[PDB]
Amino acid sequence: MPDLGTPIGSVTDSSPSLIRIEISSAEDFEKYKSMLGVGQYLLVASGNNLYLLASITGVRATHVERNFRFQIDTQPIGTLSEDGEFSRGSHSLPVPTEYAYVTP
Amino acid sequence: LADPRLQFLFYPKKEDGEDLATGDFADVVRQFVGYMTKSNVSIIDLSGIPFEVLSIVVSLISRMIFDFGFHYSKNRHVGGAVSDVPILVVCEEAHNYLPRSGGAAYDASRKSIERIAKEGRKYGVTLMVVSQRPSEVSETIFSQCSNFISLRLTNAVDQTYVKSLLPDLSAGLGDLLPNLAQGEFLIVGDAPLMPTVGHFALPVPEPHSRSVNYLQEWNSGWRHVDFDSVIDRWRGK
Amino acid sequence: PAVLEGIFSHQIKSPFALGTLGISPDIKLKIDGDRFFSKHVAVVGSTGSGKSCAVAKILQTAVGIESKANAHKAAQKNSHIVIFDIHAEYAAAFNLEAGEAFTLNLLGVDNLRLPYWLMNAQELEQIFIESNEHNSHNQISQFRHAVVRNKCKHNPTLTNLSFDTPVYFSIDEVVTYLENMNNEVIGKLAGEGKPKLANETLVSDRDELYFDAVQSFIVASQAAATKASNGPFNGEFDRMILRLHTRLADPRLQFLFYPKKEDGEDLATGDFADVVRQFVGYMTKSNVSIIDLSGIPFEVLSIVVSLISRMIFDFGFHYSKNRHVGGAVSDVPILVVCEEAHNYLPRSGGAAYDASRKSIERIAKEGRKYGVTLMVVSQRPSEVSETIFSQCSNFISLRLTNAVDQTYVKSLLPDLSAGLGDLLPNLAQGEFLIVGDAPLMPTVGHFALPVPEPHDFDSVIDRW
Amino acid sequence: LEQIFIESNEHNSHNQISQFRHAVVRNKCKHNPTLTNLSFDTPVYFSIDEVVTYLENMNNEVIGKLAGEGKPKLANETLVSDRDELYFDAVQSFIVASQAAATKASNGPFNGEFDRMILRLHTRLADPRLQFLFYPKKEDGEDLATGDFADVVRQFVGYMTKSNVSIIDLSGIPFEVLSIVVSLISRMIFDFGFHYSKNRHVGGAVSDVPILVVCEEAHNYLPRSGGAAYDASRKSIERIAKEGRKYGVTLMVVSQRPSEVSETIFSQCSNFISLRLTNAVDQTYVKSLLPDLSAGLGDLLPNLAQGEFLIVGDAPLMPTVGHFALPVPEPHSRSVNYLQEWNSGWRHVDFDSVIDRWRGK
Repeated sequence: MPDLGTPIGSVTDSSPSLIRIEISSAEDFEKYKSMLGVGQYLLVASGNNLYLLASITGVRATHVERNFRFQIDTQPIGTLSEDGEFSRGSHSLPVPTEYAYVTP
Repeated sequence: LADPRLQFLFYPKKEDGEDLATGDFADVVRQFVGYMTKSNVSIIDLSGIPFEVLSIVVSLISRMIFDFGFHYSKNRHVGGAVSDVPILVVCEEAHNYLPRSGGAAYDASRKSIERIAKEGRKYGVTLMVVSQRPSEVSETIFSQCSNFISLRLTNAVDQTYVKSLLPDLSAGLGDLLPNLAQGEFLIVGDAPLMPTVGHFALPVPEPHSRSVNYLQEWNSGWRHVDFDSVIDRWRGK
Repeated sequence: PAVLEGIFSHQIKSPFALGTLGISPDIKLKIDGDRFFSKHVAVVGSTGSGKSCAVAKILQTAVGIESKANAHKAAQKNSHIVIFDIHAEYAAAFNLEAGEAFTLNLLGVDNLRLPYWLMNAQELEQIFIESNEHNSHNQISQFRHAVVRNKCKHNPTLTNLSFDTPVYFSIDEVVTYLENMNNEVIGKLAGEGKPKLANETLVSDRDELYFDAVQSFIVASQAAATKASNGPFNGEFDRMILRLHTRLADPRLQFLFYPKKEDGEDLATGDFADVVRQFVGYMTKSNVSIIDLSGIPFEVLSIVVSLISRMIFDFGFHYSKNRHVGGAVSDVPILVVCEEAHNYLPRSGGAAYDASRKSIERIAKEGRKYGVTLMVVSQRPSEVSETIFSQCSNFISLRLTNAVDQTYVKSLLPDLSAGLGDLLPNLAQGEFLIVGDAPLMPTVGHFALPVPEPHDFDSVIDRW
Repeated sequence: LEQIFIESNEHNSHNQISQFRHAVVRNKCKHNPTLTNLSFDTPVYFSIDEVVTYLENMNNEVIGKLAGEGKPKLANETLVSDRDELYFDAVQSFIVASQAAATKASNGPFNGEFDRMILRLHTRLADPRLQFLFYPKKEDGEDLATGDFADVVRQFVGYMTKSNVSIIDLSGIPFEVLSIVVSLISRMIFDFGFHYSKNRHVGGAVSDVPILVVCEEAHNYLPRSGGAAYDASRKSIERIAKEGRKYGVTLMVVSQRPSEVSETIFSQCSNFISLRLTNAVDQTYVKSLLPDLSAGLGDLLPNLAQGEFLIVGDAPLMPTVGHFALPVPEPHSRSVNYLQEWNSGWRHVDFDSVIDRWRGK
């Protein structure tokens, strides 16, 4: 319902048991590092007027040059609409190029 | 039969001056349970009990409580209802008296506790288990617990055991345990809507046991020992 | 959508609508009906979820009711159901308005007509006597003689009777005899080897009076002028009569001790069929029959259910033989639908909880052949016996959050896959897990809602 | 024998089962004089009615505690040296024991101190479903006696110079005794192979009369995880798996849930016929049981049409896939369909008649 701000990253790989998010800017990461720890929750977008609630289960950071990659792995728990109804169960699947936000 | 430490079992005598007749029975249970109304928190001190009969004492107390609940909740179960007076049994340092591998000497402690595990909800007696070495504690008792609270754990074995037990806990969320700060915890099971990491504040009053400090006291001089009086009380009889 | 329902059920002859396989209502799961109802089915969920709506929806479809209307208003089809209810939640589901003309046989504490003399020896012994007293060695013997002879006095016709055989007798005559034998006194003087009375008369045997009436006699004395002996147990089992007379005074169980008809008299040996008429539904021609037992105390539930089950099973057995001589299979199919089974089917082989178990166990083994089938539902699957669950062909389990329960629900049935096992805790409302033979190919489904919807410390020790 | 007549739930077994072991023997002998004496397992005649009578009579005896007069106390004081003379005709209540000099007597721990089983025995006898064990009768009307033994076997065997098929219809039998039944039948059929294959094997030649046993829905009575009560059948059948080939009695198993069957029985099977299997654990169990088939040929099972099978074993040159034809006549079961009957209307139930039949007598 409330404004969720500016997104951290986009989806790269999707599946009913795993979701991978990528960040390519260290300035943002350090900005929100506190809320990106294992055990915390993220909101992802599947469609218009719908969001999914996923739990982090891994973080990796790498610097390869030939620059920064940050990978975050998640596991979905349920769904939340714009009105604010939290329904457990995750049948839907998010398509790549969709955004991720930190849960206020 | 002579041993003075062990005379709460053998030579109990009434407070007035009389001995304990079969009718006095009620009184003993009164001290554990208390008044039905007006919540009570009884505390057994097992520090000064001899290490020979501890498991007997626990079994005895446990059976007494369980039976009281049986008899109280027998009829009030009019339709699928629980009792107004529910008990809670808190077992600290469980591995001392509920070992995974032990000889008959500690069997008496399993049989009772396991009863409460298999069949307690019907009568209102519930448990709480606390251990700093979850590996050594009996296996059957853990798997009968619905919710779990876990704080920092550093030894590999207990990490793996606890990681097996909790089903919703995956391989990923278990890597979190060795990284928890002071007063931070991970909660799982039915009570919470979603698994979560949280944090406690300090309690008031704090529990600080009357431990004996050696090298805080080893730097003072000879405290003259009135050996005479020591032995005088040690004559006894 | 069109093709899948056909691929589902055209191979079959008698299909059953059972919901919506996906989100779209057009996708109607059409399970094979017979295999579903011809064998035992289990629906065992968790608290905080709509298992009751699903059960009611299945049953409503089974009987024809839908949308607050009875499709079979003019005629009555041949469906026979018997539901055990403990939370008192199922009466309304079927209680629709009169215009549709549906006769529902509600039943409960107030109007039951279930006597004591139907019961077998095993239950009866627990009903009156309690083993905890530990004075049984002789009192039970005298008890047994009393209950064996009481039947004799009331009736002359039958022959070669026994303790278990169900015939008409009184508990009051028994307590009279027990009192007067406790107070029995024999005259010790010469030629007085029989009960010596207050009027100094002797009787040939106790039967003439003691069952019939209470009596007072002379007191014992050492002196020959006053010598007499008491009953062997005089002042031994007075406690027996005490606990018993206190047991009876209970109001909750007044039906059991004395069931009076509508006219007012108590039932008799010949007045038998009526009782069977009640639980089945042929007395008022009502298909469904509910039994709300909430009023009953937690101790006697097993006795009640066992007696009912024995009746329901024997009925179909004897009908099946009466027709086998005719050369056909039974036409009256009955289905028992338990609710809150754990209360009377515990895992821990408690003594009382044994009486019912074997009975219900019987229906699981030998039922299909005779006409009677079983459907189980309990909120806590952990505290229920495994033998029953093991037999049921088809499983439908709802949201199951707890761990101790879901490990059980998994361990009972290995047909459950590894990938789909993780789905049982995470479910949306209405979603169920179906597995077994009835589905032409397995599925996962959810339902819509049903309309109508289903609604002194010192004292304790004395017992110990 | 122990299972049928004694239920180990009670904790009085320590003395009770021993008392039963003792009780049986004396009568077991006392009936058969020609065959002099026997033992506990010996299958020769006895009577359970009068064992019940003795164990009930031991509840009312009053033997004299006099000094120099050790004789029992009867109404006319008839002296009996042994029990046989007077327990049979009618249970003999004797004069109540007392401390009086004239009628002093002894009373022990057998004066009815295990009655609770006395209660259940009469009931087991009263059960009219199980008449066929406890009161078998001939066609003439008289009861069975040792000489009749032949019949109890012939029904299964039939005749040497012709072929027969016997079909036990275990559906009607109650559920608590089915395992005992199967155990006994198997023992008999095996012992009629031992005896008859005494000589004709002169140089290892199979007999003229071979017997094939068929075990349908095995997991009912040969469970992998089952309590002692269901263990009898586990033994008797296993014996055939071990040492039946020598004597001429074979075995066939038919299961629809192989995982829950005993491991040894399948282990001692030489040919395997597999139809479609659609569950995983059974798939793995089979994939292990027989190692001739590479892991790759195992993925063939979940996709086999109706009447297509895989045969693997010593009989054929090479593992193969085949197709059955339909059987004429077909096997059918007279099962009852429920929703096909509900569609029909109400049916008047002549309750009076069903109840009259229920009455008995």
